[PDB]
Amino acid sequence: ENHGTEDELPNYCFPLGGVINTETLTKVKPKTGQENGWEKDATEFSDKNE
Amino acid sequence: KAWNSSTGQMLRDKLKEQNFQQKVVDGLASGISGVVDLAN
Amino acid sequence: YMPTIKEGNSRELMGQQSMPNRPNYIAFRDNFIGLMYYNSTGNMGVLAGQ
Repeated sequence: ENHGTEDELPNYCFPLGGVINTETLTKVKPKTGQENGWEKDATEFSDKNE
Repeated sequence: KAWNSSTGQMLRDKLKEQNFQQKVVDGLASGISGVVDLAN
Repeated sequence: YMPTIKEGNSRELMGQQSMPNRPNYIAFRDNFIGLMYYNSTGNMGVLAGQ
């Protein structure tokens, strides 16, 4: 007697860290100077962020 | 979260679990043609 | 989830997902309820002597 299987929802497995394929990015300033073209943040904010 | 998915007998068994049967339950009638039995 | 209403194969349609149809059991009534006309004005059973 085989009523099949109840699997309407999908079930997933994930890496321990929550995320892996993460790039490295640097914070940037709004650059009050016009053209609205941002510039790098040389203040206390590390240029490497995952 | 059945460790065991059989589904069927399971539900049936739950149904069995909620109801009853014995012999001195003779309130009213036993049922038609007869024999006298146990579980006294 | 049908990503795009556009017909035929497409790059966007590659991501479509699926989901099984809901179960549907069909069989006769318990105790064959209703197979015989009972307590109906029109179709009434008769058991008479000849």
